[PDB]
Amino acid sequence: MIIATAGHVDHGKTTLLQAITGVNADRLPEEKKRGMTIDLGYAYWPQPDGRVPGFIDVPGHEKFLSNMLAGVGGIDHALLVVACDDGVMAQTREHLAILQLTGNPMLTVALTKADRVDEARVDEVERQVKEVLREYGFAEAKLFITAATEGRGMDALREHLLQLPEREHASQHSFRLAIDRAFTVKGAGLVVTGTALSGEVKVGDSLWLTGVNKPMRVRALHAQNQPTETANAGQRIALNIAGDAEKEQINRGDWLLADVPPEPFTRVIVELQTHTPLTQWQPLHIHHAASHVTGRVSLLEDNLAELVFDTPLWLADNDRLVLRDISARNTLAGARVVMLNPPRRGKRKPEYLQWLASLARAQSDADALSVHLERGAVNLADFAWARQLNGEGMRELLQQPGYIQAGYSLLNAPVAARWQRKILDTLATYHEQHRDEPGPGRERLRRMALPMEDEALVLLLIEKMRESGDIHSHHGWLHLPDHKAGFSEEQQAIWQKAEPLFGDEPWWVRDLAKETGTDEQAMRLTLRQAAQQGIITAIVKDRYYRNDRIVEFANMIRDLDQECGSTCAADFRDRLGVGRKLAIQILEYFDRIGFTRRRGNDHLLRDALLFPEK
Amino acid sequence: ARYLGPKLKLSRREGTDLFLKSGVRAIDTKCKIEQAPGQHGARKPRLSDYGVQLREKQKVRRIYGVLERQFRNYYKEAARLKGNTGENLLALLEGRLDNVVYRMGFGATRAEARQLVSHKAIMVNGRVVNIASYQVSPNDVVSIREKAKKQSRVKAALELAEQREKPTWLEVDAGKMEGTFKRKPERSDLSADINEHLIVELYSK
RNA sequence: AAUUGAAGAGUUUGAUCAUGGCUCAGAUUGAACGCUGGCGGCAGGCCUAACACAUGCAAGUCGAACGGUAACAGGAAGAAGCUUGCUUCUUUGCUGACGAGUGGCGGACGGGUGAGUAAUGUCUGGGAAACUGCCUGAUGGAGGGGGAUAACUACUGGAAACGGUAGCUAAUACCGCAUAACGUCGCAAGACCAAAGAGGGGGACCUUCGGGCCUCUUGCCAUCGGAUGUGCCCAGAUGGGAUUAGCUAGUAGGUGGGGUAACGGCUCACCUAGGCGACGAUCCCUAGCUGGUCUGAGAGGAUGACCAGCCACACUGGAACUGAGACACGGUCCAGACUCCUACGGGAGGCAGCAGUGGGGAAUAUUGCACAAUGGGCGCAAGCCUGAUGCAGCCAUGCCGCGUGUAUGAAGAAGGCCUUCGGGUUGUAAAGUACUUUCAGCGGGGAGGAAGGGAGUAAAGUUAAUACCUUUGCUCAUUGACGUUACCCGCAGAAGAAGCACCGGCUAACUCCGUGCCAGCAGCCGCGGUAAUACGGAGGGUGCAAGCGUUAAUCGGAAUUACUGGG
RNA sequence: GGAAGAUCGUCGUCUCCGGUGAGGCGGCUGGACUUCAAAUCCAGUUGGGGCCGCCAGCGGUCCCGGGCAGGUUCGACUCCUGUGAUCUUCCGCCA
Ligand SMILES: Nc1nc2c(ncn2[C@@H]2O[C@H](COP(=O)(O)OP(=O)(O)NP(=O)(O)O)[C@@H](O)[C@H]2O)c(=O)[nH]1
Ligand SMILES: [Mg+2]
Repeated sequence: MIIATAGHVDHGKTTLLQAITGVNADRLPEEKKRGMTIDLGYAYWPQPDGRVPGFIDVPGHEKFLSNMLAGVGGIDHALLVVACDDGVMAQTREHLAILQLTGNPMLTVALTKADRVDEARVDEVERQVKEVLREYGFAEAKLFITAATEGRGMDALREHLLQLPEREHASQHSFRLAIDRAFTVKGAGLVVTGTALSGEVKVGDSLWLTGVNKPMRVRALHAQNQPTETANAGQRIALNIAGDAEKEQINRGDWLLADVPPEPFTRVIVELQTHTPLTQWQPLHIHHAASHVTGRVSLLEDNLAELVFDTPLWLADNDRLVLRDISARNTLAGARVVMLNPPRRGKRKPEYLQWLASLARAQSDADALSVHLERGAVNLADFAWARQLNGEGMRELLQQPGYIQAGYSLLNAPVAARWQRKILDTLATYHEQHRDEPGPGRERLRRMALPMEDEALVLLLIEKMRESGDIHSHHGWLHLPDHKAGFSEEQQAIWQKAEPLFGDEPWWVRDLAKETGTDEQAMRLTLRQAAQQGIITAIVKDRYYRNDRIVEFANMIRDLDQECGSTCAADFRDRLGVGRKLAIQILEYFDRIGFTRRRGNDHLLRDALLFPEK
Repeated sequence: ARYLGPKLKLSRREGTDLFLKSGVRAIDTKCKIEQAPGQHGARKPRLSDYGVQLREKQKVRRIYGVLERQFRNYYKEAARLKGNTGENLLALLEGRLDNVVYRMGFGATRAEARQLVSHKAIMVNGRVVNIASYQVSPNDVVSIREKAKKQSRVKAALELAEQREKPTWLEVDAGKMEGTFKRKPERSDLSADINEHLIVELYSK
């Protein structure tokens, strides 16, 4: 129940705070010194009842209003002061429009200066307030007429403070904290105080400070002048933290948050809500909770917009914010973050309807989640950062049927199979380049399909194809079951006329490679694939023999152990007279096959199947 | 800690059969070992004295697969030892438990020996241990844990060990793949091809 | 067995060899910056401002010293509600216990800093003219009295701080008396000096019925020792500067007095005029010293963080007393400055202790836990206290260990790079096949640190006593902050894990593209002027590896201050 | 954060400028340009984005541009009232 008071200067805001408490908001020395709200002052009223209400006095200055925009973050209920003396004012209407754009859940009207002026003036200010409340659509409000000098309003207000529901938020979110006021008490640590927009933190927690980009242990925390071991979001949180970082490095608008941020983004898609129509590509002040910014807006078809900061800044999805004119004064429109890094070329016709599908069709993070998985890989860290997912929230994607989950992005099974089918047709085209092959190798395929796409997602998708049984593989080559190795003609047109000739007698490659005119490396395809047929062998790459010579060379080699009792080379020469060169080459041939072993003078033959069984 | 990289390229930078990996083959050589250690390995640099001695020290440190710092530690302690520095150095360098696991024959590679010792499979003097860098004690038995038994690879490497000839200074009964180290080998009983003194003067700067 | 141990290069010129510096390859660090980062063990973690410090903690403890009951709980008489033996409340130190007060001891140890200090120090090796509480050995004493007072009570001051007036009381508090030599003085003879009791049990035996009595325990006094520690002295050793050569008057001795626990110009009076020194006095500058640490082959050189000892210091300048022990880090008093409160009269405080903040800076930790263990103060003891310590948290800061997978695998793919376009190359690399699950995760099992001590026990000793007390065994239970410990057994899948520098030569490792003495590289000699093996990028290779690289400082190379070891 | 200020052409700097912006200088590019540096003159220094079609963070096309706007005025780089950012200085920096 933080409850901020708001309104124009000298409506008695601080006076109201003394009325309820007799204690004050003003903490900065200059305001003490000058008797004013130079800057946002905070006050808290700890109680035996155990609530501490949070009072926030804010400047009515338009010039200081950008600071008020820093202070309207995290309000649970709002009390807009209106003085019976001065009455309703256009600035009051401005503060109401600003809180309406912030989507502040509820508000209370409190008339002040009642005794100071005659009752007819009281009724006038009453009527003017009753007119003004109807404009922004908030309905219930408890108007209180009182003089603080009289105390008339105390009882009805005190009940009213307790009446307000607290705005609970879901436990499963990464913790996030907006730095506001740095000051270091001499006792232990920095203590940095800020509104916690989401998630939960406790005194033992380590938190990731951005910019310095380092974890920092929490030394202590005080929830709201109510010291405790833990701090929940939705309240200002004094948060004392260990760390090497010091206040001189710290600046307002630095972020404290649970997880290492995605890098700051100038571009952002944002929801437009407007009291009056705006215009494309113009400078304005962006105001988010505890954030004062300047940047230029751009229009994206109709009430869809992209903000372009010239100063990149971290932000996250579904953070409500108000957009004001760059010169200050006029407040013109609200905004909400919807997409944080829209792709370039976003304006082409088919796509905008689909972006509308990503956002208008889906309110829930899960529905937007499914749309993004349908679009392509969802790096869970980024999308999760936009939704501030906790691990229990991370489980929702596992709950989703049909999604192919690699180490990050899911992919829909039917849609996965669709993308597979496209890659398969390309793979069929490679199968057309050589239908004799069972198929393309895997690494060439990964490069051939979608090189930009994630290795975890792609390899897992190939595993899904293996589970389908669509990809059977042998010798490490992955192929479709259907291929019959019909024989591609690019091989065959030389192989047909060459085959009986090379068949019927061995011939060296070059000896009639010139007669065919073929290049040597060009034959280091056709001939090795003929070796894949198992017909023509190669002792050496340049010369190729038919199997039928090699089999005879084997049977004459077989005689060494039987005729000699030794595997001496000499019988190849002692029988048919075959030369030492080609014979030693046959020896390297079986050695590379692993068909025979070398030891000392002679070959061991511990495993070959060719040797006659007896 | 382990080198984690292709093996026979480091082996073929020198063109020798470094036995870093063998498996079904004793050596490949069919990978064009002596010709292309690198992009300019087709031409052979003549390599100055510091480069040849350093290159040999690199080669041997690679065949035993040790990192440079504790390698130099082996050097400095070996110099602290009495007697010939190169000799006792090489002997204690063979004292590494993984090398002993390879020479005992159960192990496809000395790196694989680091694997199997890391997996608790070894059992020395009735106690499990993991440091392959450890130097086996004289006349000390070493055994493999009975749960380590069943892997087919170990014995299949023993059939390779038989072909290797195996060192005589260590006595592996091999009837229970539990061998005993005996004593640190003398320079006379082994190698006579590698030349260890290169390393010691290479550190003598 | 106590060692085993020493390498050069580049650069002067047209070229040579010398002389000679300058530069590099090595090692090391209380390092830093940047890049990078998976885990574990062991270490270390303000060298800057002896600069300024909030808040909390670090020094208390004994009723077995005394008077008491402030608080808590029993018990006691009584209240006597009612739930008629459940509860009601007054009084009750009478018991367990204890606030505060008096008294005993601690607080002079423990820890931090190295400012000062060039000698009042520290080290080595000696010496006489000393003291030493509590521990311990021998030795004897220990009897008999008085007068006070804090606390407390009433009065009263001052904003607070802190008192003040009056009155009451005990003590192992104080002060007397007696007492005494192996004590001190005295050549001697003689003279003179000390005090405390308390606690535990207990038969007989005295009981003003408080107590007395026996016995035991422990305390007190006295004297000589022992150990220990401390003081004092001796000679040498322990930085630089001679563009510092003259220096000193209570300073050099003498007598007497004074003074110290003790020698002594330590001090005073008086006499003498000496006294120091080129073997460097005085003066100036700098500095904590040593064991030791790095480096070196060695000799040397530099250094003296952490560990250990000694000295010196505690915001600054000072001073003195109490005390066995101080001119006293959390004692006192004076002065000053710096901060804080005040009713403005007056007051208060000192992290160079453990944490912590700020500042400085290139820059270095938890306002964490426990006395569980060791150690210490008090206590008979139990226990109390301990930021010593035991630990943990944080950091790749350093050392050490491991992993980021294994084996096989040629259809040696594609891509990249290159090419003579011949083909190489990346590469068994990949894929596949067959394995593996270290550690982490998850789940179990599960040490030693824990010795003692409590209660009781039997027995012994002691004793008038089978008691008490003492000792030895035994039974019971019990003592863990660390600790979800160490360590071990399961689960599942390579699942969670490789970077950084360099590639002209010195110096290991090269091609293309881009650029064109530009932009830029650079420890040194050097490169770049349109085809750069030196710039920038790619590919490839080399070197280190959970680390990698430039800078910071010392030694080494430097035999280039040359005793070893130069002209 | 507050109290004040200056700054943010069109390659840079300047005098500025109420006349359709003008000029000077400097740095570099190209002509003059020397065995090189140097000189003094000339021409120029494409800015920013919007929108569109490619993968081409590029082209094509359009529009605006002296920080961003407005008020003024016949005419604003100019003058004037503000206002944003960076920059400069003092004060403030309380679980
Ligand atoms: N007599 C009387 N005076 C009142 C009453 N309520 C308010 N006031 C007057 O209101 C004046 C204070 O106004 P103030 O609190 O400054 O208004 P603010 O809106 O808080 N100013 P800021 O914008 O700076 O925060 C007081 O001086 C007081 O005299 C009332 O009930 N009676
Ligand atoms: Mg106010």
